[PDB]
Amino acid sequence: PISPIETVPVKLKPGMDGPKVKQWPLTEEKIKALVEICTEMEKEGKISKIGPENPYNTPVFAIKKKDSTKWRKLVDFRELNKRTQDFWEVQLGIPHPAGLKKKKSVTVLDVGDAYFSVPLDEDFRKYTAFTIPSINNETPGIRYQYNVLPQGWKGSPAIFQSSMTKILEPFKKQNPDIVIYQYMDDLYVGSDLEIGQHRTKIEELRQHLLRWGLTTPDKKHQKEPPFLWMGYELHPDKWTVQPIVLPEKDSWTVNDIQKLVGKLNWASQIYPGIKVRQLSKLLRGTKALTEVIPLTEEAELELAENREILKEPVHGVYYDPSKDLIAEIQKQGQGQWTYQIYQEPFKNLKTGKYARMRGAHTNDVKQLTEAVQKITTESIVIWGKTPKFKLPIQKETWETWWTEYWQATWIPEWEFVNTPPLVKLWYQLEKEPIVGAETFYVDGAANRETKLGKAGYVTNKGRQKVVPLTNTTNQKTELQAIYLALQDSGLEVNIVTDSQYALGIIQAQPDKSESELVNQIIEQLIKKEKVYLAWVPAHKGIGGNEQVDKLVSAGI
Amino acid sequence: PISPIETVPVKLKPGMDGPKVKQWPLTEEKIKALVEICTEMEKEGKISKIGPENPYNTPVFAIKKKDSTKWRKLVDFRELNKRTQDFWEVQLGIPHPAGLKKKKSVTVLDVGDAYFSVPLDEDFRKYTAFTIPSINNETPGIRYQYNVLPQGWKGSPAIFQSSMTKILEPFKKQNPDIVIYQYMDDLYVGSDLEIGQHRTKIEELRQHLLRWGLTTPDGYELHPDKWTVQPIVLPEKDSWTVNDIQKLVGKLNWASQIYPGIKVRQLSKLLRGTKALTEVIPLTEEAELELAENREILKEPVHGVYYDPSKDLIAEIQKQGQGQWTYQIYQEPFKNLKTGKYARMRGAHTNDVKQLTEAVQKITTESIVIWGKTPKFKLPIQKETWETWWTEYWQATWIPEWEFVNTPPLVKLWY
Repeated sequence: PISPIETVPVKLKPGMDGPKVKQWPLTEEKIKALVEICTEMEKEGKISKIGPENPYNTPVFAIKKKDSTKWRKLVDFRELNKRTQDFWEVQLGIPHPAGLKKKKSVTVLDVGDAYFSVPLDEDFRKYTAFTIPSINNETPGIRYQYNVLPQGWKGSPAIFQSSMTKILEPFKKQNPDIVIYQYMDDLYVGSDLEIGQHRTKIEELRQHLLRWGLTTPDKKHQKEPPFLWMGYELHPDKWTVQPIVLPEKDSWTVNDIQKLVGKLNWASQIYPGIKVRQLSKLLRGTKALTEVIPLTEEAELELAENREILKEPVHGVYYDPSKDLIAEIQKQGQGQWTYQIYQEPFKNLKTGKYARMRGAHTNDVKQLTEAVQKITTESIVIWGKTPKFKLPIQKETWETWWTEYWQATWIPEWEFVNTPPLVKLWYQLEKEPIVGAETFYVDGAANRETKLGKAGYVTNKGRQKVVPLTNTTNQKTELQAIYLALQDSGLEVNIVTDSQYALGIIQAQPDKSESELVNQIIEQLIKKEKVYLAWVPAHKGIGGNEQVDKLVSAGI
Repeated sequence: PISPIETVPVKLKPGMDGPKVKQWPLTEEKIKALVEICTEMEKEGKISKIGPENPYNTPVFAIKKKDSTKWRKLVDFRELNKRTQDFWEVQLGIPHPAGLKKKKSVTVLDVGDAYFSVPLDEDFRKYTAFTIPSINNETPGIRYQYNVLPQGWKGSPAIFQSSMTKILEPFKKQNPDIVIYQYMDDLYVGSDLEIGQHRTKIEELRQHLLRWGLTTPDGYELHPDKWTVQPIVLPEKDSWTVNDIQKLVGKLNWASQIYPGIKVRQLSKLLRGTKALTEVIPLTEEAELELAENREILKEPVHGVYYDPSKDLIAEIQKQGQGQWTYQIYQEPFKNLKTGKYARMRGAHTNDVKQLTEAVQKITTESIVIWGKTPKFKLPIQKETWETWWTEYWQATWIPEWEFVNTPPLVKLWY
């Protein structure tokens, strides 16, 4: 029932007042049920009837589909949640099972009517007020308010988690090696104790919880191996995610998109790449919970893809801190990386795939590094230690990359893993110019207003060339120009640009890029033998640069 | 311990709110440490546990001053600082002791423990809340908020100045040629003495503060007499290959932004044509005219450059080879206050983030010493890379502000 714990003091956002939202009439059979649900609720003190002086209000609704045979009352606190203070959601994310260690005896308790047992600041109560409409309209509105923590209210999770840690704190000190994990109404209890001596410790906890108003039902995962904890199944020696099933439907309401974003948010923690971006904006774009919203092509494509993601079955093994953590990385789809963190060979705790934008242009070893840096961090959150790394890049290749890259970089302890899709550097741009190699004094230009512009060289052999270009930028014609000097040239060449932009992109040894042209230049660069790119200031009387500009500039 | 004190009222700058910075994952060694440090810091009544109804947060991590010793808690108060009222006149310190840099020796002492005796405005306390993460998010973060002046804060030295000046008054009377400057949790002590007969006067201060109540840890040495500038230097292969003269007119065209007393003319003329880079062109005595002129003006202090207490100091670092880094401190672009070349990296220290992190620390002690302000850094690293490692090599009690960048050919223009 209502715990007798000290309530947490909640303030409204400064300046804002409480919600004063209108209750729209439902059906006389929904209403009767909302009155019925509300009497049972007041019978326990979860809510309390109010009078004509309270000025706030929150929309009441009744959802259709029964869950565990339950037809209930759904309140729309969307407005109170805009007005309630910010809370500080504590953790770095949700726990991950690969972080767990094998604990002889395990029990997973569920806190029945969790939110509704913890009480609410007497002062915040006036704000959670609502009203069950009247059937016979000659009868006014049946106004209530909460005393206990409401379901979709902003603070409830934050606070129940606060109330729970304090109710569990005394119990965790007396029994220090028994790990109690708490997240939502899923209480996980485990130890290296024997079943009888163990179940005593539990009864003691379920008893303790009882002294504090917390009901822990008979639906306790009595040590029967497949434990369902947080949408994962904890097998005696391995775990597996429970399948995340999304709603397939054509008629979506503000509420069902709302529920979904929530589920998607839940799932994004267990599976990566789960975007909520497009479905979310649909909630921004419409009010009333019952009204229907049509997915945009983007939202429906997002569902298709998230749903595609949630198709891959995830699994693994538990942690044994007495052993190292090894992490292995492989290259895949031109910027698709897969990794496995294991301890015993072939025995994976976690497995995942990294793939991220390393710029507009991108280099390969540069992506490897981004991969190592994201696994390190993920290992620290889950296990508190960095893994020893297993990487598909020769020792000396990395050397040559950090020796020549102008930015600082670092990859912690690793071993070379001789395996296909070896990450390497396709081309080494020369340091000093090559003797005798044709020298192309390159240049390009274009008009902001016409988009038309010229591009081309003038070599030391008198050769010249200027191509006319349409739909370009004063900056793309400078790369196009370096393209020409590479196409129309020997395996060895010595380009000269006045472009600071082109110099940076080409100097960083890109392996891929988003600028088709830039890709065209990478392919050329690899096919060559001795490239030497050099820079020189523009709009000046340098070398050929002085004469290539005139061909390329507009009114001289 | 805390003295019966009425608290100095402190408020956030107008308009701004308290910090809601997130906590970055910490290793198991650092968590175990911060949990210890705070259970005791709590028994001592210095920090108190808080609920989720305090929205604020600042990052906590742990460092280790030097080798093999005690973990020190370091709270990243950079954000709270930006949001705290810049105090009346009782500054963090006093009008900058211009003589601190001219000392043969400077020892840095952590006075941070002094702050734990003065209580902090009950209203402001909410804004100093921090959270200790838990491995695998098992234990929903341990949250605490300070009840006394926090060590990272900018307000502590501002509040605790009357005190510090009172504690130091005797020592400054006794030793009046021994310059002392306090930057936040550190006391920069400088004297023109012999290091061994310097390391005594320091311990007298160690023991004196100890008597007056300040438990300083049982000293970092700096000798700001040996500080030098790294100038812009021209090459040996002057006027040889065409390419060489292009690298030259490249470098000399940029400097004009700094000292416009340079000229390009007698070099670009040599550059006229569409010649091969590999060609050893003629070192004409008209060019040689430009060049020695050029060499000269580089070996010269810039004009218009003077420190202005009102603008931020900005530092730019460049990666330059085998454990070589160069840097620049300025306030208004091209008007450099200092330029130098940190270089002390090889083998065991041949880790780039370790190197960058120790350069960032020297450039920062040198600015505190020299100008009494920390610079805003433009770091030659990718956000994510620096962020997964800086706390493994940080040993300073302050953390400067930083921005991330991409170096073009400035590298070739500073070495």
